[PDB]
Amino acid sequence: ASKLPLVTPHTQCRLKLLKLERIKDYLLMEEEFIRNQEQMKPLEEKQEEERSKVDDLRGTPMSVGTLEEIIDDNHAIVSTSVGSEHYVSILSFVDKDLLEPGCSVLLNHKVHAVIGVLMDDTDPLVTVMKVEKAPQETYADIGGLDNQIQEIKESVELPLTHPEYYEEMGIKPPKGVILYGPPGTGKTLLAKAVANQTSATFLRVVGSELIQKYLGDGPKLVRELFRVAEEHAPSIVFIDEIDAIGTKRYDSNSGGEREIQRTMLELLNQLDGFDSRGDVKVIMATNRIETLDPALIRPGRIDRKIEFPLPDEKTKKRIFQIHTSRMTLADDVTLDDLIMAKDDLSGADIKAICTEAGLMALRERRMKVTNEDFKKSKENVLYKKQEGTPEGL
Amino acid sequence: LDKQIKEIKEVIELPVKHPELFEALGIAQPKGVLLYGPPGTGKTLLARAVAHHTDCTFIRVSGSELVQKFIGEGARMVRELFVMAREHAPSIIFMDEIDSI
Amino acid sequence: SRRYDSRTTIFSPEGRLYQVEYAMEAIGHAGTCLGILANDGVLLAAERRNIHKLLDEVFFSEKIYKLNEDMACSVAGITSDANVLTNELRLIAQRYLLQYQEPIPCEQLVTALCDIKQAYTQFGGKRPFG
Amino acid sequence: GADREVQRILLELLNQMDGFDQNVNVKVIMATNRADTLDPALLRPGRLDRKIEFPLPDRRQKRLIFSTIT
Amino acid sequence: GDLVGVNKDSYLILETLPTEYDSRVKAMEVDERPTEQYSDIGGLDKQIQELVEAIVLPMNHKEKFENLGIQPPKGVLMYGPPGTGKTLLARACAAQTKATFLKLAGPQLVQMFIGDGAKLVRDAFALAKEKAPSIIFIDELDAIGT
Amino acid sequence: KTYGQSTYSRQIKQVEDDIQQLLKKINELTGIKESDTGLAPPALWDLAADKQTLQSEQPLQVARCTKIINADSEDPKYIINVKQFAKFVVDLSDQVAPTDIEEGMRVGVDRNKYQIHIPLPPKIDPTVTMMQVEEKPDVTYSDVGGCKEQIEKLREVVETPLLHPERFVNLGIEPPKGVLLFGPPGTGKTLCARAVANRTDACFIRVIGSELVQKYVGEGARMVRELFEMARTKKACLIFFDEIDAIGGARFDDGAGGDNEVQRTMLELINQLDGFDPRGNIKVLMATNRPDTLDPALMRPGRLDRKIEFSLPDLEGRTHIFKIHARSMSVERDIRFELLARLCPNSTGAEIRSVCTEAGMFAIRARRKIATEKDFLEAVNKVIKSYAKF
Ligand SMILES: Nc1ncnc2c1ncn2[C@@H]1O[C@H](COP(=O)(O)OP(=O)(O)OP(=O)(O)O)[C@@H](O)[C@H]1O
Ligand SMILES: Nc1ncnc2c1ncn2[C@@H]1O[C@H](COP(=O)(O)OP(=O)(O)OP(=O)(O)O)[C@@H](O)[C@H]1O
Ligand SMILES: Nc1ncnc2c1ncn2[C@@H]1O[C@H](COP(=O)(O)OP(=O)(O)OP(=O)(O)O)[C@@H](O)[C@H]1O
Ligand SMILES: [Mg+2]
Ligand SMILES: [Mg+2]
Ligand SMILES: [Mg+2]
Repeated sequence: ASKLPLVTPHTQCRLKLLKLERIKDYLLMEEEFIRNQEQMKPLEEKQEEERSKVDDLRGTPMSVGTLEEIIDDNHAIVSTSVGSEHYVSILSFVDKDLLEPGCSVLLNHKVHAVIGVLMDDTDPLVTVMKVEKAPQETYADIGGLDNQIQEIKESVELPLTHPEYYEEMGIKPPKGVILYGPPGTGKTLLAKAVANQTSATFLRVVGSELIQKYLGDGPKLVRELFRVAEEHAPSIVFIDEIDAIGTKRYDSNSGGEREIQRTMLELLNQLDGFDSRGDVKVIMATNRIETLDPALIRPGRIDRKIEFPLPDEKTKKRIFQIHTSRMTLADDVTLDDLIMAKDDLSGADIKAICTEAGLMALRERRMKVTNEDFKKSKENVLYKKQEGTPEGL
Repeated sequence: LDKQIKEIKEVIELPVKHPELFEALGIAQPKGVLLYGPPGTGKTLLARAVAHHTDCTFIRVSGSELVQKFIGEGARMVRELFVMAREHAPSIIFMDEIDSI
Repeated sequence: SRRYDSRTTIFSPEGRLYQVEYAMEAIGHAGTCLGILANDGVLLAAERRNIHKLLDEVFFSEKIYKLNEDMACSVAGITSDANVLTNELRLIAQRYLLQYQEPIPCEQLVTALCDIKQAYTQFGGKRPFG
Repeated sequence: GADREVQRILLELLNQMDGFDQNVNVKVIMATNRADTLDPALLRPGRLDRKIEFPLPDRRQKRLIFSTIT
Repeated sequence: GDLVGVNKDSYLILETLPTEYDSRVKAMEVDERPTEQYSDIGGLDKQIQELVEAIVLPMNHKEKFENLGIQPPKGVLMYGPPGTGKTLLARACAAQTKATFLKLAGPQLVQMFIGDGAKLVRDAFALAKEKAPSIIFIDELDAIGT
Repeated sequence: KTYGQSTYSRQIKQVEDDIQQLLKKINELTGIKESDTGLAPPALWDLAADKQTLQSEQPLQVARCTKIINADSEDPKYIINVKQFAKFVVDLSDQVAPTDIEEGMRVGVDRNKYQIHIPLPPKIDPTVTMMQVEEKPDVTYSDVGGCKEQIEKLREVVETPLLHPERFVNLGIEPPKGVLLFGPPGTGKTLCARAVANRTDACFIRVIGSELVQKYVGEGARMVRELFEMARTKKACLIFFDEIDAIGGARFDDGAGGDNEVQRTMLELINQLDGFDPRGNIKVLMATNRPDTLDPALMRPGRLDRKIEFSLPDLEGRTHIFKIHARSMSVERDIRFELLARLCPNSTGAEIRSVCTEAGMFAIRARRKIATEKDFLEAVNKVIKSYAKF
């Protein structure tokens, strides 16, 4: 509460013990003094009737205006509801830390002096963008990533959890992370897991949502997305499917390509530009990283680049177990037979296999899923391959 | 419309008529279904038939109706729709032209 | 002119021949042709795609072509392109008969035609036989 | 804001047209050259229900129009 | 359409007021009178001759045109690759002529609302008409003349 | 418990907990309950309970914002336009001198006789007033390694003419008033911009190109005009257009309209930079990655006189960058930064900073408190080599 800034070594040290012991001693003195003085005289009546004078000063029918500009000398230009603007005086009982252009102020009825400020709604974009606890699951579900989980933790979680490690070495944490891999490997899953396991305001936006239909709205959306990310203390901004907005940036293009490029430039500036970015961490996922902009994924912009490979032999078993955990199975399931094939199977493919097997068991009315059911579901899932056989091979 | 009748049976009738296969398999019950196709192809008739055969109320709403004048009228209508559907224990909500909203 | 050239014989970034890929996708819609090998014969069964009350019946078949005294073929794709290839097949088989005075083995005839198709996909700037 | 006010006008028109008790002889006629651009709510039953077309005259209509004008 | 000051309560006309023009149109006028002589422009002699004889000469020696019975040229357009000395010649003309000068820019006339741009154009021409002989310079004409 | 962070860790934790508890007790005892009406703490209802709010509401009347339109005759007679209220022909108050009021400025007027009482600052877009820097970055030219000639040119464009004006007037030189910075990503363009902002003793206005793109027609031009008017207000003021390629695309109007609004914004920017009216004491930076896309009118001298090229550093510059970025790090006594600079082929200061951070994090991973030359080598292998495909 506006307490002294220790600014001692800032690492556990005897100097930091001494500065802290001193604060405790002074606080003990103040507490004893206030307690004894309250016992001697309550002063509750004195504290009251000052509020009565304040209420007298601010009449009964307080009007709601809109602060427009502070002349910085306890004066302001405030706009009434009709639209008129008045040059009034900011009285002394109004908490001036709340005043900012556009705030909803309370104005005196006769003299229009600023006599208070009203709280404002809490959804610029926060309710739309924030994900709350990720409905999917905690870190338990993710299977076989391990090293990628460790990298993500070292990027986003560790700075908030143990910052002393960074402050000791004097290095600032890595700026951002980009998750790249073939479609269906777990980028969004890991992002959601860290979102639900973290203590910071987590925001998610899909790149297709930044392709607005009106000029300048994509840039405005990115500007406001990063605007309500410093307003919410520590935050993590996860721009899923960046490939939609970021691209090689070929100059010779016409149409909405120019607007997409301008949106990308605004995002670039937000990631690293003239101003300091405060305390905000950026995660990005992209099935296709080779088509991105070198300026967009340059080191100072995105430090860490995590690769998500297709599950090979045992990660596959782990996902199968995880997705069949809450599902009764007959004692004839050859999950090893299912996974043994080198079919480039993805985790999303495994999830679809499990869901379809359960669905067809339900269709047949059975009470347990069978190995033949799993095999037929897998065959149906792998039926969605397409392409040409001889071509390319 | 027999193909759609069979599909909607499996999708909706099963959870309501037999809510024990899902419990003993562990697969969660669908919260609803989506119907789509050219205009006037039997969607509302099929919804009514399913509601009658599962013996539940058939509250109906349209996206165009939800698009109203008073600020917050749509939100109030949606909240009242769901609260009244909860009141009528067995219920089926049939938001008709959801594409508008 | 470079501007109007389609570049029908180049490689895609992922090492793919798009014109060949599209041509195969064109065959995916044509009439179905079926072939079964038995112990004492072979057969071809083809979906007669054209069906109209006004079409007349001419020739001995619509999609089954005779190439030799001991060969035949069916086609699926662009009908005009098929006529070009069937004629080439007949020429190749007779040229072999002229050279060796023995009917061309079936595998050799297929290879000779497939060599013509491969050339179209490598050089020439022309569209492949769909 | 302009478009919002226009939409308010349209919504009020729809509300008024639906708010009829079928016991008052108050009928509404509306002429539009572009019937495709109209909001379907207007064509919804209870609202405008009779769609009368006024096509370019055929031979017989041309003959009758020529006679009545000359 | 006039502008008159009236009593607050009696609503009786008490004074006729000067015409009203938009703040933008009023800013369009030149008060500092730039200082660039024709000698500071090198390489353009035919073009300067044309511009002066089309703009300055009619204002001063109108007798020549009246005697010859020919109307003075109406409008001068300057075009060429960038950096060829167009705004410079405009500044020189403004410096050497003592009539009213209304500097203007193409994008200055494009406005958010519908009709505001035409309002600005007509107000600018009205101000030029009111203030004696005058010159209107519309730079970056391609902004609105496409 | 934990593995042991420090012999004093438990004492620090206990003292912090006691401080928090004592703060809670003091707050409870003194009251200070939050108010939904925006009331300051009772200890700062100061002069507000009375004794200055009373003496501020009694003598200080309420003035109303208006905009002067015309001044009639030598004798004071002013036409004002009270917003959304009315228009009046009004006189001055005895406190305000006639010279203070000019045409077009905002003036407060009393509610009884509507006479002017105080001039007010011009109305400015919030979105253009937030471009002003206010608080300047802490970077300095010493933190930019590998750019000597570039920084010299940039200074003599933006810094020296402001710092020592007489040096150029004496020799009759009109120094260049604009500079363009271009080069590969991560070379230091924005870093040099931050250094200029820090060193300058004048207005620094930061403008990002994407901001000037607006939904409604004729908005980017209005923002540019307001920005340049605000700049002219100041005695001398630097404007920095980062990512100017967003709105500086080459004019290519043909057939169906394409980016016509952005082209109009660009044309307004060009007109302000060089046009009929004389540009004030405004020096202009511009940083971009693709200078090719810029239009000839904008790249013409008189708008962008100097064109500084930023390139990948040499071995010496790389050594200097390594030293700069390892300055505030916990490193061993003797690390061959020359060896590291050689071991990293052509690479940017961003890459070098990433290498330093990754070395620090390898140390933190191995649970060490001192980054080693081995850590730096591993960082080079991870950044320069493994990510070489990017
Ligand atoms: N290793 C894994 N463990 C558990 N589930 C997985 C795993 N890999 C994929 N999945 C499943 O894949 C489903 C698809 O979402 P996921 O987050 O995996 O996609 P993604 O890798 O981000 O794909 P895309 O690149 O298309 O966005 C998730 O619901 C999750 O159930
Ligand atoms: N022929 C010339 N003689 C002397 N100075 C010239 C000449 N042409 C251009 N300049 C110089 O060019 C500088 C800027 O030119 P200016 O902006 O007036 O040209 P412009 O043709 O109007 O440009 P643009 O097409 O870019 O709008 C001025 O300082 C002027 O001195
Ligand atoms: N010469 C240098 N000396 C020190 N640090 C440098 C140097 N060049 C680049 N950097 C580092 O690069 C980081 C990236 O910012 P920088 O100004 O270099 O980007 P930029 O070239 O403007 O990028 P963009 O092309 O994306 O706009 C800076 O924070 C700085 O740490
Ligand atoms: Mg994803
Ligand atoms: Mg010019
Ligand atoms: Mg930059």
